[PDB]
Amino acid sequence: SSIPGPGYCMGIGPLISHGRFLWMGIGSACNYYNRVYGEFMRVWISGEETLIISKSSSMFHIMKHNHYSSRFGSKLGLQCIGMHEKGIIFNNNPELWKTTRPFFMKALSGPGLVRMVTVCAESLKTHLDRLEEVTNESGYVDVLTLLRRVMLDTSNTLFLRIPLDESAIVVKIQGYFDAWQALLIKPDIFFKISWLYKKYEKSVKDLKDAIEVLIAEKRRRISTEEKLEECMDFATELILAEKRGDLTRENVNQCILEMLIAAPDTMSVSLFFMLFLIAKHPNVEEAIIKEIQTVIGERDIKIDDIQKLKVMENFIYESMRYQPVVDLVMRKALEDDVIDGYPVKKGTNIILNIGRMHRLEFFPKPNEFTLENFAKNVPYRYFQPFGFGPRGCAGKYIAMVMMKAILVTLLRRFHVKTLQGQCVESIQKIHDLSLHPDETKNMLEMIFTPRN
Ligand code: HEM
Ligand SMILES: C[C@]12CCC(=O)C=C1CC[C@@H]1[C@@H]2CC[C@]2(C)C(=O)CC[C@@H]12
Repeated sequence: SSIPGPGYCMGIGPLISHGRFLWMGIGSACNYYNRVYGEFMRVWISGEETLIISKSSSMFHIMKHNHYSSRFGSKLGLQCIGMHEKGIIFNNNPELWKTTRPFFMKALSGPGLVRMVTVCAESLKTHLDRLEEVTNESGYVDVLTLLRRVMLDTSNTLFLRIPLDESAIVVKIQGYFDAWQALLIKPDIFFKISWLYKKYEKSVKDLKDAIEVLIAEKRRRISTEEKLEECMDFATELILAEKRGDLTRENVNQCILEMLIAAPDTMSVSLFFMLFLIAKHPNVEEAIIKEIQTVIGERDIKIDDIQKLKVMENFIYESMRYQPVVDLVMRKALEDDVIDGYPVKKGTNIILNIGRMHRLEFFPKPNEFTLENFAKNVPYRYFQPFGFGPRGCAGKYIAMVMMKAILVTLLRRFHVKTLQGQCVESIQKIHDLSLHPDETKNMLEMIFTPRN
């Protein structure tokens, strides 16, 4: 059927689109091009032809099949952040990825998913008893920081459990995410002029070194153990795999790093948007509070509760649909294939614009926030907040458990208020690697007034 998109200008076509991605940010540029040209179109990042697609049918084909189980990005950028053929997130070596993923899949389901519900609640409780760490003179809570701090504490106590400087690591993680987002699609030219990136190089060293201290301690505790099998975790599994010849030390270290940053990166921003939505939708917030009374009372949250929290589940789904954070997914074609009548050569980059997809396709009221969008069972071939298939979000199930547990134990205790007019729509956003608040602006704080 041939491929819609801007003209190749004897080598200038590519330069404009790349430059546009650099100026605009990956997210907004994807939205720009899907709006101007079709919902399935072609662009260039560096040399490579890269398709940006919002069509749900294309989405489904791509995530369903093994020959798309890869992402893309600057080799120089990925090596720089330590994700070139090393973690899982942007590990683009198919075999190395294939054998690393199982470790993440195991730690993020089964017994660990069950522990996580209570670990989360206890972590948030402990931090809500310490609001003095995060509250203003005028009573303003820095929710973003609060959330990141518990999200890290959660991840640590589950996957690594080694005592750490919470506040410091949180800042370093933000530093890391920046470098990652900055360098991911910079052209090779950029990496020549060195005073243009050593800024980021230092953020990566900051976190990596901080995590080595932690892994080093974890190695010692493991080497002298009252028999291991009585307390396995994600970090130990990796280290034992490395003592068999299955894993590389560097690779082990990147995995632990990726496991620690994941929730602080995505969950906190997600829950923040969720909290602002609750503040602005009193009717929805009452439904949730009533559901909590009916299902939980004043008991501690337990695993058997989470299925029963139907209203909240819908809230989480709608929040994510309406105000996403991870609104785009990056892939690469590993074999040739024809998809929706379009020829897709192997080596072709893909960006699935799931945020735009969720506004064009299935839902009754796409462009407004309502639980009405989830009054009837949503097919999942029209709603992919996490992705599905051989490379879908590794933490897709545990994420819903964590989001429920923290939302429950927060709202259970506090009413949340927004400052001035502020709502998710009025928040100034950066739309690049993910969709998140521009933190150089202000009025991002909240007021946590008690209940009863
Ligand atoms: C609301 C929070 C989250 C959202 C919206 C989210 C969404 C996503 C999406 C859309 C992907 C891409 C899937 C694909 O390529 O088809 C992804 C990948 C991934 N996510 Fe999540 N995720 C969340 C939370 C988490 C958590 C809590 C963890 C673990 C602690 C996690 C770990 C990962 C990993 C390791 C990958 C890379 C998978 C791979 O390439 O093999 N995510 N996430
Ligand atoms: C969910 C995620 C991993 C855990 C983490 O630490 C932070 C993020 C945000 C960026 C996500 C990424 C997963 C892969 C994604 C979906 C892409 O293919 C483009 C954007 C990117």
